[PDB]
Amino acid sequence: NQVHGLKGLNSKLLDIRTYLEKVASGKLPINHHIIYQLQDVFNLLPDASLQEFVKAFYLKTNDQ
Amino acid sequence: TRPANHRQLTFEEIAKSAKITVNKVELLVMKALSVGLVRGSIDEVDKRVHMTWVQPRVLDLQQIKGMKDRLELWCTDVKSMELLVEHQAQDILT
Amino acid sequence: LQAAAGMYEQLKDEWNRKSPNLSKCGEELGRLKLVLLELNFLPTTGTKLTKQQLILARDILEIGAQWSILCKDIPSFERYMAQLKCYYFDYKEQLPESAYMHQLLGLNLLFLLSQNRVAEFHTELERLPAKDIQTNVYIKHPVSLEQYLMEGSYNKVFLAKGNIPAESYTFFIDILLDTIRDEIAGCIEKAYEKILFAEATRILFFSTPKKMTDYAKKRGWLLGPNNYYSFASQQQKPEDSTIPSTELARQVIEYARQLEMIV
Repeated sequence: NQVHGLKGLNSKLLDIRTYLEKVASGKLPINHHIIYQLQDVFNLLPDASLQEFVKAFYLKTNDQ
Repeated sequence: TRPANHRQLTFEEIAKSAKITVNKVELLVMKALSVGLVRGSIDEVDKRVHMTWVQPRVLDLQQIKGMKDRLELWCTDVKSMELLVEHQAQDILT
Repeated sequence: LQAAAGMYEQLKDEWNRKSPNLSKCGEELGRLKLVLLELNFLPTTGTKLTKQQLILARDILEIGAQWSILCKDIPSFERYMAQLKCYYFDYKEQLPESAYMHQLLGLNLLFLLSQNRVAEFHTELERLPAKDIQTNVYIKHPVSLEQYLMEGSYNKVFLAKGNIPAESYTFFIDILLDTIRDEIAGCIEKAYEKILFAEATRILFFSTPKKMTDYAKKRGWLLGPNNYYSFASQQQKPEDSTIPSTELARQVIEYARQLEMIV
């Protein structure tokens, strides 16, 4: 499921990207609502990444 | 203009684009968050303005152009990282 | 052996018994290289018979390596130094012992410190037993020098001693001082906040205060009539700090997938 998400995420970014070039030159009709929402993704920019770790399994195998 | 992957602007410019008494500045700054022109926080122990969100630029050809390049940079990050992680835990997949 | 005089017997005597003649040496340097065919035959084919032979063969070779320092031929010393490594211990016992084995070892050990082959000083040492018979008066300067340096002492890293033969020993004393000081100077850069003009001699292990100022333009230590080198140097050292996402012990993404895989 995780690798399926990752491929699924790459497919998503491309639909939006290809479309903006087309607006930029060679005009397609646009809406104010879609254009704003896309800008927001840049503006939201994450903060810092921390935590999560394990090691538990080696004891289980070892005792076994 | 200055934020778009940066997020700070200094507090200091606002007062230079106000030109009015100091007590009145706090009101203006706070009034802007409230109406929906901007989101964020103000930090006066660094005297800088941090914006979480900056309002999208009302329809222009320019607005569309700024977005496209940044997003293309990101597109390259997903593909690379996805393939990388897949090699390892090849066994776990099955 | 002893065989073919004038580059066997004569070579020995000019350093030792007689008075050094460099002019005579220069030509014998070419000659000496030819003689090595017979000489190094005694080590690396050793046997009980050859035990007397080995001593005699060593004298020409080692004095000739001592003379190479005196000719100012560093590559010729290195070629000969190398053959001599086999003589330090060879066979069950061949008798490494010579009267100039002690003189040869003094220059060898000093050469190693000067170069900053500190590792080589230790690695050759364990091989050396056959230097205990020689005793430490000439040896006492490199072993002691190394120890004091290790300790951090800057007033026991003497070059007073170690000039008791002094036919080729002075050369190592001059260079050792210069290499060691530089290292002491790096120490001080991190060590100490400000140096005026009058405590600099000892701390830097430099010769003069004048010199401390000279290097203060070269390594940009200077800030006023005294240095402020410590501030920048001291602050860099922490690296125990960890920035969001472990990348110190491999990047977090790759590490986290690896923990899963081991199962």
